[PDB]
Amino acid sequence: RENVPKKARKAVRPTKLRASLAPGTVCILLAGRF
RNA sequence: UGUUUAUAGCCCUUGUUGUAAUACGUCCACUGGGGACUGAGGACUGCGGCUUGCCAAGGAUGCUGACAUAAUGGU
Repeated sequence: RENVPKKARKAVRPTKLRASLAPGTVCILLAGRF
C-alpha cells in the first residue's frame, strides 16, 4: 500500500557548542583509546 | 560611690543625603543552563509566523558508529 511517511517538520540547525570550548584551549579526553 | 561626653559612647525626635538601598510579596506574551521519560500518527489540506518559498506552525528526524563466531529478545 506504499505507506508514504508524513512530511516531518524537523530541520537541522547548527549545534550551539559550549562556551568554554573555544579554539586553542587545553582539554582532557574522557573516552577512547587516548 | 556619686555624675551627663569630656581622653568611650548610647538612647529619643526632627532635618538632610533620597525619587537611598535592601528584604519581602507579586508579575514579565524577560532570559540562560543541567537531567530523565516519551516519538503515538503516516501523501496534500488546518490554525499561525517569517517572508513564491522558509518555519520549533494538526505527534522525529538527521549525522554517524560498533557487532553479527554477539548484541537484543526469549525459554
